[PDB]
Amino acid sequence: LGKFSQTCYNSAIQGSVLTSTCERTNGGYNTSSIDLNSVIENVDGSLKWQPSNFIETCRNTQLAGSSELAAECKTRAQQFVSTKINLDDHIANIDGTLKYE
Amino acid sequence: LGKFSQTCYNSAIQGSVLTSTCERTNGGYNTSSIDLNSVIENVDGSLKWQPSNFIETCRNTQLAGSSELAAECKTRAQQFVSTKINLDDHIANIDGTLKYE
Ligand SMILES: CC(=O)N[C@@H]1[C@@H](O)[C@H](O[C@@H]2O[C@H](CO)[C@@H](O[C@@H]3O[C@H](CO[C@H]4O[C@H](CO[C@H]5O[C@H](CO)[C@@H](O)[C@H](O)[C@@H]5O[C@H]5O[C@H](CO)[C@@H](O)[C@H](O)[C@@H]5O)[C@@H](O)[C@H](O[C@H]5O[C@H](CO)[C@@H](O)[C@H](O)[C@@H]5O)[C@@H]4O)[C@@H](O)[C@H](O[C@H]4O[C@H](CO)[C@@H](O)[C@H](O)[C@@H]4O[C@H]4O[C@H](CO)[C@@H](O)[C@H](O)[C@@H]4O[C@H]4O[C@H](CO)[C@@H](O)[C@H](O)[C@@H]4O)[C@@H]3O)[C@H](O)[C@H]2NC(C)=O)[C@@H](CO)O[C@H]1O
Ligand SMILES: OC[C@H]1O[C@H](O[C@@H]2[C@@H](O[C@@H]3[C@@H](O[C@@H]4[C@H](O)[C@H](O)O[C@H](CO)[C@H]4O)O[C@H](CO)[C@@H](O)[C@@H]3O)O[C@H](CO)[C@@H](O)[C@@H]2O)[C@@H](O)[C@@H](O)[C@@H]1O
Ligand SMILES: [Mg+2]
Repeated sequence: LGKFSQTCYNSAIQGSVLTSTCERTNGGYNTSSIDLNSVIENVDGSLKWQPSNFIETCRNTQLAGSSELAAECKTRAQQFVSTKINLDDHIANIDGTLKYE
Repeated sequence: LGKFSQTCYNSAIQGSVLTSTCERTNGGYNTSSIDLNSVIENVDGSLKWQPSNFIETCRNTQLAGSSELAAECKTRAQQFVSTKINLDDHIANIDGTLKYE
C-alpha cells in the first residue's frame, strides 16, 4: 500500500494538508492535496495511521437531497442495514474547497 | 460547522468521494473533492463522524525528505515530543491524486 512518493515530486506539508504533484497513470502530472487532519491520530505523543471501516463495511453510497449521504452498512452481526448521515454537519465550503471541520 | 450545500452546487458521491462546485468567498467557483473514507465510520450499521486529534494536539509539522512527516505531539503526561511517521506507508498516488488507503 501507499508508496505515493516514488511517483510524485515537490510535495509540501502545511498545517495538516499534504500537497504533491504526481504522474497521471499515462501522460500528464497532477497537483493535488489531502488533509491529514483525518488520516492521522496522535496516541500518547505518536503519530498513528487512523483506521476506518467505512468503505470496507458499507456499500451503495449515494447522495440524497443536497447534503445527505446514504449507504447500507454491516451491523456487528454482519447484517447490512440502511443508514444515512447529514454531510452538512461537518463538511464545509472553505473558499471553494470542501473541508472536514 | 459545515453547511457546504448552502454555497455549493452540482454535488455527487462516487464510492466514498464527494465532489461539488462551491463559491469562492467572492468571485467564481471551484470544483473540489474530498474522500470520505477517513471522515466517517460505521458503528454497528450506523454512520457517524470520526473525530481525530492531530490538529488539536500536535504542532509545527514538517516534511522530511521524500515522504516523512514530522511534528511535535502531546503525550499522556502533558508534554510535547518529536515524532515522525513515513507517509509512504499509506499515502498512494492514484492516477495523479493523493489517496489514503
Ligand atoms: C472588509 C470590508 O470592507 N467590509 C465591509 C462590510 O460592511 C461588509 O462585510 C461583510 O462581508 C461578508 C463577506 O462575504 C459578507 O458575506 C458573507 O458572510 C459571512 C461573513 O463571515 C463572518 O461571519 C462568520 C460567522 O457567521 C456566523 O454568524 C453570522 C450572523 O452573526 C451568520 O452568518 C451565521 O449564522 C454564522 O454562525 C456560525 O458561526 C458561529 C461562530 O460564532 C459558530 O459557532 C456556528 O457554527 C454558527 O453556525 C465568520 O465565520 C467569518 O469568519 C471570516 O472572517 C474573517 C475574514 O474576514 C476571518 O477571520 C475568518 O477566518 C473568515 O474568513 C466572518 O467573521 C461568511 O459566511 C461568508 O463567507 C462564506 O461563504 C463563502 C462561499 O460563499 C465561503 O467561501 C466562505 O468560506 C464562507 O463559507 C461558509 O459559509 C457558507 C454559508 O454561508 C457554507 O455553505 C460554507 O460551508 C462555509 O461554512 C462555514 O461558514 C460559516 C463561517 O464562515 C459557519 O456558519 C459554518 O458553520 C462554516 O464554518 C461571507 O463573507 C457579510 O454578510 C458582510 N456583512 C455582514 C455579515 O454584516 C461588506 C459587504 O459584504 O462590505 C464592506 O464594505
Ligand atoms: O505500493 C504502492 C501501493 O499502491 C500502488 O498503486 C499506486 C501506483 O501508481 C500507479 C502506477 O501505475 C502505472 C500504471 O500501471 C501504468 O499503466 O504503467 C506505469 C508504468 O510505466 C505505472 O506507472 O503509476 C502511475 C503513474 O506513475 C500512477 O498514477 C498509478 O496510480 O504505484 C505508485 C508508486 O509510487 C503509488 O503511488 C501507488 O501505490 C499499488 O500498485 C501497490 O503497489 C500498492 O498497493
Ligand atoms: Mg479518520
